[PDB]
Amino acid sequence: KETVAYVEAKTHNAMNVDAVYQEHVSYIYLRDSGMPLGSLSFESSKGALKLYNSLSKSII
Amino acid sequence: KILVEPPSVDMTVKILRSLKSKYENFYGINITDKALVAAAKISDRFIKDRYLPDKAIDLL
Repeated sequence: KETVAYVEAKTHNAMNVDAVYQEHVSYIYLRDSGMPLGSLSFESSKGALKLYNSLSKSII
Repeated sequence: KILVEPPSVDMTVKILRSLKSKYENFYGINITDKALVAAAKISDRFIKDRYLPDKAIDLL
């Protein structure tokens, strides 16, 4: 469960894992679809809450 | 289908900056570092049919 809890803060980079979790597969879909440099999806569970303050800095 | 992305101009600055050793040893003439950034950013807003690494490298 510590390795399961490791996943959500380390969604696409886990670096010592002998298992295929769900978020490994969803990395590949983004890796195959037109997903640029580290977006919302790469900022999962850490950056997607930082959006409302981000757009406030651009648009007031 | 492995989608090849455009190389995002500020990285082409880092590409040409790594290529300072080769062109200056190709034909000798010293290249300023203002114009290397200016070789890429002026290529954006003006040339359309070519794209980022071709524009950044052919002009030099």
